[PDB]
Amino acid sequence: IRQRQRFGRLELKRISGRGFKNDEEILIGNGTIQKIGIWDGEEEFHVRCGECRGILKKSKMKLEKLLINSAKKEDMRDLIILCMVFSQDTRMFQGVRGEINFLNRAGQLLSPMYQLQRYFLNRSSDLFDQWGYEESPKASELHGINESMNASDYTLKGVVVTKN
Ligand SMILES: Nc1nc2c(ncn2[C@@H]2O[C@H](COP(=O)(O)OP(=O)(O)O)[C@@H](O)[C@H]2O)c(=O)[nH]1
Repeated sequence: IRQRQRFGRLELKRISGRGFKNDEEILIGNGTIQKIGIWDGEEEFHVRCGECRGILKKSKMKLEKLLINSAKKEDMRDLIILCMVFSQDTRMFQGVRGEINFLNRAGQLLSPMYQLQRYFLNRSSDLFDQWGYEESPKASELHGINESMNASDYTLKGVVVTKN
């Protein structure tokens, strides 16, 4: 619950909940099936990438909500991609269109989750293209954001941003 931890470029600190991890055979969007440890349970985290911070709520293979501050657009984009991956959202696994390696050249074992993080920080349009949008909030303290990190009347599903 109280410790700052890292998932690569993502920093997290648990707020609530508990996940339990089980290996599952996951179909990724390029057709491969890869065994991945999948977390089950409601969890909520403070999160950070750079100057952008947020609160992430996830359930099994689902980003439920991500509420972030306004920041440098590169950090907003990276926090959102990292939370989409850390969430293990079904849509994120479906977004792998291209080649992805789970062994290195010397045959050593690589972590699927970390390889997915590397994949999407390099290719985020694969994740955004099919993520989905929903109407932004109206008349509130929050606004919606599109995949270009601009305020918009429709927002990436589950994501909202605190008005300055
Ligand atoms: N949802 C959730 N993810 C976690 C937790 N602890 C570690 N992780 C993530 O779980 C994944 C673990 O991947 P990996 O290190 O490859 O370990 P493996 O599943 O044992 O092969 C990483 O994406 C970690 O950030 C947790 O308590 N909850």
